Amino acid sequence: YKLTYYTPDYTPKDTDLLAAFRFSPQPGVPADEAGAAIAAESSTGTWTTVWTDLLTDMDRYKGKCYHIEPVQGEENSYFAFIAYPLDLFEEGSVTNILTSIVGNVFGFKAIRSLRLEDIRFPVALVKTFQGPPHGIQVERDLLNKYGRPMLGCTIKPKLGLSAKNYGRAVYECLRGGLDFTKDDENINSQPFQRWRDRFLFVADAIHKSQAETGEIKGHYLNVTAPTCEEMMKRAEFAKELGMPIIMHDFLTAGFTANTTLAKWCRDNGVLLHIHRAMHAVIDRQRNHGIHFRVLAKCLRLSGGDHLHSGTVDKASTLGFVDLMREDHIEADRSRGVFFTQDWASMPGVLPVASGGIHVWHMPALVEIFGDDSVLQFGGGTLGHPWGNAPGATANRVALEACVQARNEGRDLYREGGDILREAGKWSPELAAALDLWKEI
Amino acid sequence: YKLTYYTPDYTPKDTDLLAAFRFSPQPGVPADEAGAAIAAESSTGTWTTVWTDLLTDMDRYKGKCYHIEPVQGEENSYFAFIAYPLDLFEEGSVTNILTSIVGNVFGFKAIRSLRLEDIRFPVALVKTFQGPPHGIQVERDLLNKYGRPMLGCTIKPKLGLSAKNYGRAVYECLRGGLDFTKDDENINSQPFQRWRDRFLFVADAIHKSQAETGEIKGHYLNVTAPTCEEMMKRAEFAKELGMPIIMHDFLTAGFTANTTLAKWCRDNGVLLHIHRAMHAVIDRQRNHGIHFRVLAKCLRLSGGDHLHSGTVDKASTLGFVDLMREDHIEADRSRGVFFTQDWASMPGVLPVASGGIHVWHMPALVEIFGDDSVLQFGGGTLGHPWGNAPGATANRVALEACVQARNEGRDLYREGGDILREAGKWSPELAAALDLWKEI
Amino acid sequence: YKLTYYTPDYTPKDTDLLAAFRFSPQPGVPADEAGAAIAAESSTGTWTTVWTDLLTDMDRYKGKCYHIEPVQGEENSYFAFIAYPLDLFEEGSVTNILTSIVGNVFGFKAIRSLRLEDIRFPVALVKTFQGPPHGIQVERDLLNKYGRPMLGCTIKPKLGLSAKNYGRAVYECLRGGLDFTKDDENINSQPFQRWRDRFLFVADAIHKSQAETGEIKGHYLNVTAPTCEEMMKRAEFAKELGMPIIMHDFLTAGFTANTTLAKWCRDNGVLLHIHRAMHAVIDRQRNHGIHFRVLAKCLRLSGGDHLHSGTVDKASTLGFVDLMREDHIEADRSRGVFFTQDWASMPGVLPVASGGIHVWHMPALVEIFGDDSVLQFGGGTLGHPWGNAPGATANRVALEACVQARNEGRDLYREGGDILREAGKWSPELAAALDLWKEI
Amino acid sequence: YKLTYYTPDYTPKDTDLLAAFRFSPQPGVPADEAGAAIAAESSTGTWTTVWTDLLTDMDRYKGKCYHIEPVQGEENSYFAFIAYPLDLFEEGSVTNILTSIVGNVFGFKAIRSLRLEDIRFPVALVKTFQGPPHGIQVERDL
Amino acid sequence: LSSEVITQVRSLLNQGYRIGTEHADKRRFRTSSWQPCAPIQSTNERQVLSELENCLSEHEGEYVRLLGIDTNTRSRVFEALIQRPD
Amino acid sequence: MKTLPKERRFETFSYLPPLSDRQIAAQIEYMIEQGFHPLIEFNEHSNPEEFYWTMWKLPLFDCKSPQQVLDEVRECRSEYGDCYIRVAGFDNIKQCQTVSFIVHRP
Amino acid sequence: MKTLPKERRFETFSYLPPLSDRQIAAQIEYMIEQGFHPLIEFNEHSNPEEFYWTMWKLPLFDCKSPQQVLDEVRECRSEYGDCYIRVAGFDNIKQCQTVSFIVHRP
Repeated sequence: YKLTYYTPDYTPKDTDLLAAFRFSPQPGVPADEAGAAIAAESSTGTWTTVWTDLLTDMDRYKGKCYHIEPVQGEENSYFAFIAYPLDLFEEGSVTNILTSIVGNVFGFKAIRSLRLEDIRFPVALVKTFQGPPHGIQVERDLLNKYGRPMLGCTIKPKLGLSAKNYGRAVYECLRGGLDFTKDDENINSQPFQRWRDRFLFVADAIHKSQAETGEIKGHYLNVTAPTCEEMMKRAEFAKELGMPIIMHDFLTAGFTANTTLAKWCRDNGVLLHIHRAMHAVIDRQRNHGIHFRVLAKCLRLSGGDHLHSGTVDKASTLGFVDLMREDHIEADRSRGVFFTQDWASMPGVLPVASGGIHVWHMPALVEIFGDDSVLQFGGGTLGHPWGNAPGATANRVALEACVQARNEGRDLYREGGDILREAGKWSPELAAALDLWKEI
Repeated sequence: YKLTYYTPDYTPKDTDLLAAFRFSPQPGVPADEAGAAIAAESSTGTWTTVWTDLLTDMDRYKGKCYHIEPVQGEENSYFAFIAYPLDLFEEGSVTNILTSIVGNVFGFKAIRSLRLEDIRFPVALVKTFQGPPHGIQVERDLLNKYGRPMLGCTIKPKLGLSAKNYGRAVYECLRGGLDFTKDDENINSQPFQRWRDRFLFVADAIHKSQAETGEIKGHYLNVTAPTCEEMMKRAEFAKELGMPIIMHDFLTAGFTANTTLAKWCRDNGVLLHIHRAMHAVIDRQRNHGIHFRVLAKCLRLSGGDHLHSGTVDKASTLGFVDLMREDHIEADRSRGVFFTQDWASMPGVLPVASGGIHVWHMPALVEIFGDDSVLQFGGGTLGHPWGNAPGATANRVALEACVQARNEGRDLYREGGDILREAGKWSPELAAALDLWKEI
Repeated sequence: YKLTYYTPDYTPKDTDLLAAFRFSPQPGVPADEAGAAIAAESSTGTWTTVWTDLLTDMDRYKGKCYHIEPVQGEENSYFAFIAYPLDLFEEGSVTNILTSIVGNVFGFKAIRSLRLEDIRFPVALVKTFQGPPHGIQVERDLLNKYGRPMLGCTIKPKLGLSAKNYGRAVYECLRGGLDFTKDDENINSQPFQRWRDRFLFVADAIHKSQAETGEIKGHYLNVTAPTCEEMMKRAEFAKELGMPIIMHDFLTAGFTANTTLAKWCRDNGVLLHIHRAMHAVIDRQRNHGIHFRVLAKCLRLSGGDHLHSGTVDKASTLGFVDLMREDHIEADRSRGVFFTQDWASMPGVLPVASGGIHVWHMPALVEIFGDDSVLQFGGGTLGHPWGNAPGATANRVALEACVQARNEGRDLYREGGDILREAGKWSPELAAALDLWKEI
Repeated sequence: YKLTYYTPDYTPKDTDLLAAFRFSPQPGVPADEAGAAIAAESSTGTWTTVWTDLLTDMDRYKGKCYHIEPVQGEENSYFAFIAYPLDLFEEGSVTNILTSIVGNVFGFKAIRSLRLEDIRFPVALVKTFQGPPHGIQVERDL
Repeated sequence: LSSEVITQVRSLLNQGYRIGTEHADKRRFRTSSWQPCAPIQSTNERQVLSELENCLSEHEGEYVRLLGIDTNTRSRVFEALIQRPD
Repeated sequence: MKTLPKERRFETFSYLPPLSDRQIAAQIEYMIEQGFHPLIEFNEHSNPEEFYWTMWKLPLFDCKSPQQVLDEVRECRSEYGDCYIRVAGFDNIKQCQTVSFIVHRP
Repeated sequence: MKTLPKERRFETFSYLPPLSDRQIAAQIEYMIEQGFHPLIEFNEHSNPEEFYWTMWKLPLFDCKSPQQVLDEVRECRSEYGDCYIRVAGFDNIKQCQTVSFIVHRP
């Protein structure tokens, strides 16, 4: 394999798709032979040479391993960089790209464990995809929300609430000053609460909260469904109700359904929130699977306005937040960005920081993510000693007191406590919140 | 958590959904506390208790860990059995079931590594799903194929062939005596060969080969597409051409698209071959991810007539072949079946053995899988010294000589070589094939 | 050819189509033989005589050249007058009329250069077409705008502005006192600004300006698209948003698309602005191509409520402005009207003067075009020292001061400067605009 | 115009659209000023400067004339080579590409006559189009 | 100038390619909006490297890209980021 | 530089200073010259979405004097002073409205 | 515990005490440093469904001192005291609006 597929002198074309794999070769197998095999088994490589192969240009469709390096401070672990020709791929299909790259190699025997770290999508390929239905910039325009991160909240409990009581919770959260509320990942259309009832009562909660406050409010209505026809039925009803935004679980529902829905969203001006349920089946372990960064890039192509990213490895997260927000991202290995990546004016996706965060995290989260993010406070809102609405106000004051302090030049890491402590003096809702949760 | 969620005295209801997880707890964390947490984090479990929780029956929607056992001959590794109420799930949705079970737990911090080993689907839930469009029995009826496994073949090379040359290869393979040919996983609609051309030339190859031989022939036309609307467009054209069968990559394309297509297949009498591309991202590693057995069970619900299973751990494979074929499967831990499983008359899915197999494997494969399977010979057919058609005949003679020998009472493990050697005496095609590939 | 196709004593029928061609014959070729050749090449003439010609009445479908005159003061240059029977053409098809007349003759070898100057459409042919979806009289009725020309403005820059920034600039122009704003020709659906976003924010800018001023506002939304299906999708959304008017580039997009759209505009009661992008490729050179006068005539038939005509040769423009406005236009060669044209009560098309005009041009443009015209001030509005709104007011005061002074009997050519200077005394917006731009 | 739009040292990107224009300038007009003018008129160039231009990155969407050469053996006739950014154009639209490139320049006054000779479509742009429904190889097969 | 950069400039000039340069500030860099530097109209290795050093000192705190230029085809053969603000 | 004040306008001549009787007469002189038929219209509101205003009396078809219209404007002013009053012209040859300008505001 | 009052808000910083002139200046200093262009907008109402407010003059493009913006806020206050006044900011490189915060409530 090495003679054909391992080509260290090869310089990748700008039209090439590039993949970075982390691998451990089985004892005995050298890194070079194993790298070539990753290139072979992900492109064309097969155990036998057949007569039909001679009816086609063989070199043309072949994946080349152009670089192998040992991973620093780790034994028997190597990075292999593989180039793939543009021809291999169906235009505008995430499904095909994954099927082509990750379809077989992971079950290859001579490799102990394989992990796909990064993919370079070439501009020629990027242009075949719709990308996000709206992107970061259009979304702030549609919502009239400028100069601060957006606040969200997940309604607890996960299951159990009637559609009417659900809406009540929603309404109280939104009237207190959150921008968004969201359905839980697994809330779909169970017996305790059917989807169409939920959409109906949530829409009334949004109207009431919007009129009271005078700000645009939304709720990510989960349209994840057993079929594409059901999904479209839910999406369509959310549009009927005049809802600004919907959510989808892309990894569980799949890429085909996700791409379907993002096209629908573009056509109907609805914003698409993307929940990364099931991701840690694939992306948790360092040694095996697909790093999230790759799935994020794939989502930006497939389409989605928001994407969950986690809360805060730090540098890795700051790495793929740039990959999902910016137009040009230079290769920076410290931040886990393996290839330089150009988006050719495809809009950015808003990262969504969520999970076990409260008022005391607020200064750190503003320093880390900045103004183009969604911060989500599930228990941070509903767990407030006075209930949802003052719970929301507490978060909103905390956020705006930080954003003001950041702009005024104050250091949100050294002064972050004092900033909140000062804003607690005039906001009783926040003072209550600062007392319940301990400072981090 | 332990007081509420770890309930060792609980006996699971017949309506319960049961999940078996393999886990390693982070040093310090005991197995019982970690088991309870898997039950919590996969059902309702959250860091804070909110006022809205008191508006609902909390115990009702709660996942219970009813058994914990240490994995035999492995340190710091435990099985936790978790029961979930039927209420938690949207009817007829694989997407929701996965989102609910595997949505969060895998990223849980107190667990070093988590692997979902098995799921018991309760009969109440099974009945909400369509299942396979046709199943094993109907499929043999539709094809008039009885008393032997079906033979397939994947056309090599993967990429490069024009649609006409593709069809030529197909035609020669089918005329030699294979039942099926198949598109490669990553063959979708590239520039070198557009799908609609391929479908057209393949349909003509099937007609010619069927008329010559007088047997029903098919080719698994890959309808995996970037959107649901594109997928349906391809599926619809395959029906127009009168094609018996189509293929889909369920894991890459997702479950929603797969469920959409299996409903379409039922309605249009088309058979659905399912390719398990990308599976080893999830199911290879023992310590983390989702074992294939679970995905197979999920596919049987979602719908599919055929499913790739691999070739031959042996007992594990023989385990989930039963789970995808039978109506009732007793719990057998040696074969990796964790729960007893009833399908309540949902039809079976045909397992597809594929990958690096040739004439010499034929006796072993017949002993292992039996008559209800598809055996796939990519290079075993095209790699024959005389080309596709005699290549096919060689396989077909090998198969029928084994099946005859099995029925005659001969032991296919001791006599398997002699059986082929004898059939080589009157079949020159087979004798050639037996000379090229060495005996296993 | 001369014996058959040059018929200098033929007097055309009222049902004939008449064409005026300006031509230069190649040296050695006489004018009469050249004119005869144009008649043949644009109708039936061919290098060989076939037997199938004897199966038909050959004389019936024959283009006759009935007049050849030399162009005064230009050596080796002639006008040919050619008559075509009504049987030659498909009813309601501008596409067919062009393919028939201009489809071959221009590549004819014995001609050095050929230019089509005028077409006479016979009434029998005119009645087969729809004409403008509304026309001049109905347009003024639908917008309540009487007794003055209508005011427009193109948003600059051409590319770059976000959909929201675009709408802001629109709103500010419209509130200032312009009747219309327009998309630039090349604004379709680029990555910096997708169409459905621009449509959405512009629709909202129209509502605010219409609510402020209390006059009907509109914006020519560019519905020009890569396919007829995309075009209809855009036009339909502009209807949904309750937009009065849309634009189309008839030359680049072509006549088939334009006619499709004009039918849709009739059926959905939307006005249709027509941009003449790419015209100077065809209509600029005197010696070769199709004069715009002809393309104007075709567009009146094809369908269009407005049509760009340029700003002010003077007499040639005044000619074709009558052709697109009046019912009966008598033949007048000083104005370049070769044939008397009757429109059989088909409504007129409004001319749009546009490009490189500011407030000092106002008295001239009112004197030239009168009230049945749109005047367009791209840089004339946005270039104002105080911004879009005072810019627009300056134009609107200038225009209404002129119209009033025209109606009062003042000469707009001699007193035009004084009229504006007078209105500058009570309008500070105008006085600023009169300072910036130099008097013409 | 020449200071902005005539950029003789600009080397085009693989993502650029490239146009070759044959032109005759009107007597008195130099070729460089004429080429610069083609670049402006086919992209962004306008007679007045507006405030809304300052709300955007003006340099980004600017057609650059990067080469001017005289046509051999033909007096007062030049080739201009103009580069356009990929951001200028709608994906999959031949209609837009024409409207953008040939929509205005041909009526430009300082040019006696203009002829578009060649366009380079960048691969990034080519991929957005369908192309021939079948093409040569598939046609012979069918 | 670093040794790695010099090696590339040596390699390009030996292959008969011209050396081009473009800069971008921190904000423009993110949108991939580049601006061309003062052109290096030389083939001599000493003169090219002297002009490059002069270019980097002029655009301090800005991203600077090096370009390999094929002058026959007017195409970029090479692109490398050679300076960054920090 | 100054910011434009938000003001409701009423189509043609509504950006000019309100027309004096002498200015109105001169506009009617124009209509007589073109052979248009003057009509006085009035309304309580001026909503752009509404096409029609209420017609005061009947159009003055054989109108030779501008004073004849001014007298009908003066009459409608006293009868509906709380209303907007508008002068509209008619081309019987082109068979359409040709003039429509405001004369009185409440 | 206390029930939250029902109150209309006006997006960014409206949950803070009304910004003093020193605090407004501090925000403008941030915009100058970020290279955003300040614009003052005013509107009689504040409906969430409406995208646009009336521009007060033109965006200060060559803005160097915050005092230059404050002076233009002071002027807009005297002219439109009954209106809501807002400070918008523009990134010309990202080609979008980046800032939008209220400065005056009637």
